[PDB]
Amino acid sequence: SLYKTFFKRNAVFVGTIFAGAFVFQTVFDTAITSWYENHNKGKLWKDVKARIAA
Amino acid sequence: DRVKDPQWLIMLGICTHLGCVPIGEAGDFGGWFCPCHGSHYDISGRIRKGPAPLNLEIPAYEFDGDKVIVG
Amino acid sequence: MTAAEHGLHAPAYAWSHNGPFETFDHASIRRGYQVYREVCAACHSLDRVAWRTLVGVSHTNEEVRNMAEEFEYDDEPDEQGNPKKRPGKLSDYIPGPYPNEQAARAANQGALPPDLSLIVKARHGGCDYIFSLLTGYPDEPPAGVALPPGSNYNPYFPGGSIAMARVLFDDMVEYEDGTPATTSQMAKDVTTFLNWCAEPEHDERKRLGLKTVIILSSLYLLSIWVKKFKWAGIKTRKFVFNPPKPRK
Amino acid sequence: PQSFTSIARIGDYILKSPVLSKLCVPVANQFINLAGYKKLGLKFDDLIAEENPIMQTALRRLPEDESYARAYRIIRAHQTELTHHLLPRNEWIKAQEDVPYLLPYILEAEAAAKEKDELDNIEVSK
Amino acid sequence: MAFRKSNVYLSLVNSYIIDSPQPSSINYWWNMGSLLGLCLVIQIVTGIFMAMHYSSNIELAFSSVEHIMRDVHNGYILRYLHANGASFFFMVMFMHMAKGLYYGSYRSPRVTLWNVGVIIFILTIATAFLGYCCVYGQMSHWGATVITNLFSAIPFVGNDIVSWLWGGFSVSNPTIQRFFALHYLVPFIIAAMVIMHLMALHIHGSSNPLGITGNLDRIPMHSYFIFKDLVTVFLFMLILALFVFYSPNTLGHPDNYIPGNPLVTPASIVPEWYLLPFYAILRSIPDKLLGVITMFAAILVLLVLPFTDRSVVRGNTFKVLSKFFFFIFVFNFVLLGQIGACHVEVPYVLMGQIATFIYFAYFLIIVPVISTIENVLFYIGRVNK
Amino acid sequence: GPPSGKTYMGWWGHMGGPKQKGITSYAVSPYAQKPLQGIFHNAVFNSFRRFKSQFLYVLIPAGIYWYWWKNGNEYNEFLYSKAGREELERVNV
Amino acid sequence: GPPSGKTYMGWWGHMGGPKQKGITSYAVSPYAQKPLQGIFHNAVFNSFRRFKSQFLYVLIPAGIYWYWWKNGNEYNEFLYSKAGREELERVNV
Ligand SMILES: CCCCCCCCCCCCCCCCCC(=O)OC[C@H](COP(=O)(O)OCCN)OC(=O)CCCCCCCCCCCCC
Ligand code: HEC
Ligand code: HEC
Ligand code: HEC
Ligand SMILES: COc1c(O)c(C)c(C/C=C(\C)CC/C=C(\C)CC/C=C(/C)CC/C=C(\C)CC/C=C(\C)CCC=C(C)C)c(O)c1OC
Ligand SMILES: CCCCCCCCCCCCCCC(=O)O[C@H](COC(=O)CCCCCCCCCCCC)COP(=O)(O)O
Ligand SMILES: CCCCCCCCCCCCCCCCCC(=O)O[C@H](COC(=O)CCCCCC)COP(=O)(O)OCCN
Ligand SMILES: CCCCCCCCCCCCCC(=O)O[C@H](COC(=O)CCCCCCCCCCC)COP(=O)(O)O
Ligand code: FES
Repeated sequence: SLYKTFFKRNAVFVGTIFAGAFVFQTVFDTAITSWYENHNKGKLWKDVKARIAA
Repeated sequence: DRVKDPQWLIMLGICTHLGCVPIGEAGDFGGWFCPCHGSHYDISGRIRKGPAPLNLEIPAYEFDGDKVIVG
Repeated sequence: MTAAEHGLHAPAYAWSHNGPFETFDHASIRRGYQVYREVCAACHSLDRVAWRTLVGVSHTNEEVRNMAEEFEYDDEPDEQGNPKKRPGKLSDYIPGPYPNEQAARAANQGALPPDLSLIVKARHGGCDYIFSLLTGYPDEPPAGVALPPGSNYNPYFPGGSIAMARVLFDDMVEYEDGTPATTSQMAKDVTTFLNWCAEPEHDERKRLGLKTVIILSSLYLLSIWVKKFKWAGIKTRKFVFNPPKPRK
Repeated sequence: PQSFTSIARIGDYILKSPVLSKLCVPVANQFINLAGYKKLGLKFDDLIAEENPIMQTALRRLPEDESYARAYRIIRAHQTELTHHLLPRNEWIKAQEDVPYLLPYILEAEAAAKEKDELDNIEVSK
Repeated sequence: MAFRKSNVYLSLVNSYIIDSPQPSSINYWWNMGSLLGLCLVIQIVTGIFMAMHYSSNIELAFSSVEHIMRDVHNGYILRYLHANGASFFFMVMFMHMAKGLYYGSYRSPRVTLWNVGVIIFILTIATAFLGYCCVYGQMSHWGATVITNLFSAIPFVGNDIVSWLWGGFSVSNPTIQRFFALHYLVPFIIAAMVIMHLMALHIHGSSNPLGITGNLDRIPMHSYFIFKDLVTVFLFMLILALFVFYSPNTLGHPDNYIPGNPLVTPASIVPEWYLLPFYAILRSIPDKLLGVITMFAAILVLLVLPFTDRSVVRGNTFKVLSKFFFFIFVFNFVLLGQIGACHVEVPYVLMGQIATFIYFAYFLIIVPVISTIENVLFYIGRVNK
Repeated sequence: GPPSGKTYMGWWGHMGGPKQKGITSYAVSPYAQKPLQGIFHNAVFNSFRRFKSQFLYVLIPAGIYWYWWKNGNEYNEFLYSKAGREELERVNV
Repeated sequence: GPPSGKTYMGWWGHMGGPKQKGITSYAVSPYAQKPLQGIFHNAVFNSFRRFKSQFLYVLIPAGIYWYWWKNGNEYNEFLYSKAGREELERVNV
């Protein structure tokens, strides 16, 4: 009954779904971009731009 | 049976085996040589050696004086 | 066909952009463009690669602008209808060395050099085929092969007889970063550059693939849970049958 | 579309011959217990497709208690196939219980439809 | 009554996808129909959003496809979804037709459903061929040439039919433009045939994997088969996302990135991967006219199927020999595809002829003989005399 | 609307099966039911049962056609080599 | 199929009108009937009746709007001429 009033109305249920999906899109985009850049360090173009200093 | 004028050879380039393009002034027979599978072509457009089953087709062309219409 | 008409099978070289997470080596793309411009671009067009795609990928903004302003393109004509030229800009395409097909076939003994915008995606084997093609010329053909004059041998080309010359020799170019520019180094660099030219979306394609595979795997497992949940009233359903009174 | 009179004629020709029966009745019941319709709790007359009007007639012909038993065997087969299990070995249909119970109703409907078609296409004895 | 039952529009939505009585024993093979519907919606939506950037001239087709893959935002997603989804569309359709052959869904009272299915199959092959010719690569041009010369095999009329198809004298600008118009058109005919297919299904309901009636224990469509189809929808999107994003050009042929050149013939002209059994059937016959007739007869022999299945039980579930020869047939169809992918060489000609004969023998000799033997074996196994 | 023909599926209430009597159902709510209690021991032993009863009908046709494809492909790459070129000459003509 | 709601049109047999009794029909076959016997005298007098009862409801709105359009168009081609250019100056500003 502690969480069921948080699930009782369907309005607050789908509001929770949309708020969490907004937060999930932002966080998941930032995290996958950071991991995909970290896994390929030394190969992306900002690395070569930092190395080629001329 | 292939030319109306023995002075001139006008033949189609659609080869009978695969449609390849023989090389002009090449081969061992004085005519043409298919580079795909060695269909040796004579000076009149016939298969001698190679997997080409038939001879080269002559298009329809008629004389009009100082030219020839092709079709 | 024999193995000669089919061509020898290019082996599995371990590229730095194979695998579902590795991206291109952009320094290798920069050096591949340098080897392209100083070796290939005498005889190969690159008609589908605009200048703006190199900005932020293999060169900076001013580098692409000062490489494009060395070339002349067709401007709109002046106030008397006379045709005039202009220096290049970022929106134009990389020009070929030959104005038409017949000049190409004239300058290359009849053979037409194919446009290299999609050549690593239009050959079976791909990267391995292009690398083995470049570094695969023997010093002399095997005994018993009569080459037509003006043609060259390497076993990776289908048929054995290619109309290209061996155009990768030791240290014919100098690299900007001081990398030792042997034949295999330059061939690896141009094959990476041509992989970029055929697939400029490759980096973003793999990261959006990572996002999509993660989200769809999570959705697939969640949907397995919800199917096992909403069918639980029907999987566990039981039936007993006592046969009815036969008088009715 | 086998027309049960025909399969009954072939089967009776096999059974009445001693050599053919001794040859292919072990093959027959080996085929039956490799078919595995027993293991779902079914009989073979529960398995004949019933979406043609002659078999629909032969199901109207059937007595009540056998109809309720057939309905229970169908529902337990659907439930067991739904759970992707098999019925336990005590609940399998045994060899003696696999009785051709619906075969005579089907055969009399076959003879009735055959006789109706023949009499619908007769000549006259001139 | 309820609003989903009393409204005119929502009554169809009700009686098709909400309260439709489905047999409660059907497994995941009764899900390929919903999967084909989803994949058809994928093909149509990507086709519209990719045909907003496509110019169908013969001098501007391949350049416009590369304009889609390079300049259009997310255009590589569109083209890769589109081509690989057409491959998955034929793979799910092959699995759906194999579900039809295995469980006996072709038998009475579902002959109309099977015939409308074969019509959908022919229209889908036509759509895929036209859209593959719209790329105008090397394989596109030469495949269009070979198929229309096969139409020139027709006696006394055929050359004028082919000059009508080409709109000229070879595969040229009017050919590619009319292939794009027809290729835009025929999927809506496929959608209409799908609606007719659903009607012919709905008048008797689905089958079940046992081959007995399902009128006793029906469960509704809603939430049960809705979430079961949602499971396979997410699996299908997962595998499609793999073959789009990580390995897009696997199923295609690499010669299709060479522009269309009428002068250079390729070393090996091969269609896209799923038309290869039919191409092998046609290539196995040493005649042009009999080859074309045999290629169309290889689809009409699916229409002659409900009249040869003389088994009195529905479906191959509880039959041994029919199940074995079914998998003989399936791996024979795969062997037809692999024969067709090869060259015209010894011994692939002889194996192509034997494989075509085993295809037609399964549809015409093996099924009635094995079904008759299985009927008599079921009878004498349990009847004692 | 017009009437239609006799179908073999009715609707909820008049579905068209045989009349049934004395057959009772028992089902429990899935909220009081634990889902996926039968994944472990199930995906091992039931999956091995479903494989054992059903694999050989798939494995014998795959074996036959894969062996026949492999023998044909081996004979191909034999007779287009140097060793079997005279055999290629006599079977291609 | 499912049942549907109450409509206001049934079908042949249960159409949904009121019950009717003692109302008899009489019709003759058109093979024994001469068609277009009623075109002459009909297309004159009945057409004049159908015009007389029904024209004025069309003719008064057409008259009003055509007169209003004609007066507006005449005032347009007045004030864009030389005679009404000062009036165009004072009504355009
Ligand atoms: C022109 C006409 C087109 C014709 C298309 C011909 C087929 C094209 C290829 C499509 C492949 C799809 C095959 C699916 C076979 C039908 C589905 C099926 O039969 O599965 C059920 C089967 C037996 O299950 P039961 O229902 O009998 O369960 C009894 C419970 N007591 O379970 C089994 O026996 C095992 C199922 C294993 C499926 C494996 C799929 C094999 C795919 C071959 C690919 C080959 C790649 C090398
Ligand atoms: C405009 C609507 C449109 C619809 C609807 C459509 N397509 Fe396509 N399709 C295209 C276009 C445009 C192309 C060519 C561009 C391309 O290939 O990327 C194409 C190309 C194709 C190709 C070749 C892909 C390639 O690049 O090799 C195939 C295969 C194909 N379609 C199959 C189908 C099938 C199967 C369906 C539906 C049953 C379908 N298409 C529906 C527009 C459509
Ligand atoms: C000597 C002139 C010449 C130069 C220099 C040259 N090419 Fe070529 N190249 C050709 C010709 C001609 C062909 C096509 C020959 C043929 O088809 O037989 C060709 C074909 C190719 C092919 C594909 C060959 C095939 O069979 O598909 C590749 C790849 C290629 N060149 C890469 C390069 C690269 C990379 C460079 C620079 C590093 C380069 N070429 C420089 C003339 C040249
Ligand atoms: C030629 C065979 C065939 C083709 C092709 C075919 N269908 Fe079916 N379809 C069937 C059969 C048979 C059934 C009935 C299944 C059964 O036996 O119970 C069916 C049933 C269905 C069903 C009901 C769900 C199901 O799995 O039975 C849907 C939905 C469906 N088809 C959609 C399609 C769509 C969409 C296409 C292509 C656009 C298509 N079908 C093509 C034969 C076919
Ligand atoms: C036997 O039990 C059943 C069953 O009875 C049914 C019905 C189904 C369900 C069947 C289906 C869902 C198949 C239905 C498929 C269709 C009706 C095909 C229709 C497809 C379309 C794509 C409709 C056409 C719509 C468009 C083309 C609109 C697209 C327009 C766009 C994108 C415009 C974009 C432009 C702008 C400016 C936004 C089952 O799956 C099933 O098994 C469980
Ligand atoms: C025309 C295209 C055909 C594609 C075939 C798709 C077949 C499956 C469709 C699934 C629809 C799910 C609706 C279920 C529902 O509303 O139940 C509703 C509520 O259920 C839910 O909220 C489900 C959670 C949300 C799932 C969203 C899935 C969207 C992804 C769809 C991807 C394919 C388009 C009724 O559920 P209840 O009766 O048990 O209370
Ligand atoms: C070839 C077939 C193609 C597919 C067509 C058949 C399938 C159609 C499925 C449509 C599903 C969505 C329709 C739901 C809309 C229900 C609203 C409704 O019916 O209320 C309608 C009014 O609808 C409208 O005003 C416009 C509806 C246009 C629909 C445009 C999509 C009122 O209906 P009713 O008379 O029962 O209400 C009485 C009040 N108590
Ligand atoms: C209109 C039918 C389209 C169906 C597409 C299904 C094919 C699967 C591949 C989808 C990849 C394309 C999307 C993408 O690139 O997103 C990528 C992320 O991946 C996904 O989230 C895809 C999940 C698919 C869920 C499907 C939900 C159903 C929606 C029905 C339509 C309202 C890119 O994300 P981003 O642009 O960064 O926001
Ligand atoms: S084209 Fe290959 S032999 Fe003439």
